[PDB]
Amino acid sequence: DSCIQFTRHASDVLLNLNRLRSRDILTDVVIVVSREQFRAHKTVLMACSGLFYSIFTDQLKCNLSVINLDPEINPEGFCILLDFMYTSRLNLREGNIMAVMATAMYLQMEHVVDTCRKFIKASE
Amino acid sequence: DSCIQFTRHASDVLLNLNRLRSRDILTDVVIVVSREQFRAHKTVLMACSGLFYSIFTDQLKCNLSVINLDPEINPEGFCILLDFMYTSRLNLREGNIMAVMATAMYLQMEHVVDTCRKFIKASE
Amino acid sequence: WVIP
Amino acid sequence: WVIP
Ligand SMILES: O=C1Cc2cc(Nc3nc(Cl)ncc3F)ccc2N1
Ligand SMILES: O=C1Cc2cc(Nc3nc(Cl)ncc3F)ccc2N1
Ligand SMILES: [Cl-]
Ligand SMILES: [Cl-]
Repeated sequence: DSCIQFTRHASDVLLNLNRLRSRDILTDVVIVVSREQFRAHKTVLMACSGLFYSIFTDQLKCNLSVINLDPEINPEGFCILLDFMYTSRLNLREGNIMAVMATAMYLQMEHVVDTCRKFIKASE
Repeated sequence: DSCIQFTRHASDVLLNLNRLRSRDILTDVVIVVSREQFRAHKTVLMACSGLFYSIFTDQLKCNLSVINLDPEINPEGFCILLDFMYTSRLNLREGNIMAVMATAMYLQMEHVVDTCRKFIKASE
Repeated sequence: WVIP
Repeated sequence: WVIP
């Protein structure tokens, strides 16, 4: 086509979706990771994660307001990944990289799994 | 912070949100523009438009599944703007610029209003 | 705004 | 991935 494109549009949209999350506006699911609870928007979760895409395209699970993750999942790892979904920024540290990579494999977030593998390889 | 950032994340999220729209997955509102109907995600509309942000933060309107726009709004202009919300690309043409600018003013989409004003000024 |  |  002959469209023009606003370079910052996608980043500005994501910033506004994170502001809605902050302010608990139109959040429609609670993700439970053992004793912790995280409120989010199903569409953002599906857009970032192959696991959430599969969950919320299921004709029964699409209607659930609570999703319980596998008890082996680390709440801090999940929190770091949820923040990445809404901001593009990943708080990857020596002390959390193993939990973050394991969580990203479970959530099916291939680009995160990729940077974790590279950071681990560099320290070996 | 000491975060790393994935450059393409925001664009990839927006591409996936447009794929959900295409496939009518988790759309939660119908926008009526006279005889036409457009299905969308409230959160994407709020993230792009000051008018939708105000509508869906209202304690009563947040719960509506149908929103009727002012009868003066052009359906093609709305369609072009809805596509822009989900893709960052604006199909601005000599034949639609007046309707697109009027619709963007109504929807409170300041960057679109800005490029329309500039394109109009250049032809004068 | 750019030509994509 | 970059340093933002
Ligand atoms: O590593 C990843 C990230 C990821 C996100 C999605 N999300 C969607 N995919 C499609 Cl094709 N349309 C709409 C979506 F919301 C699916 C798989 C995967 N795998
Ligand atoms: O031209 C525009 C585009 C636009 C979008 C929004 N959207 C939101 N704003 C904030 Cl501060 N937090 C969350 C949002 F979804 C508000 C006003 C305007 N005006
Ligand atoms: Cl990813
Ligand atoms: Cl805009």
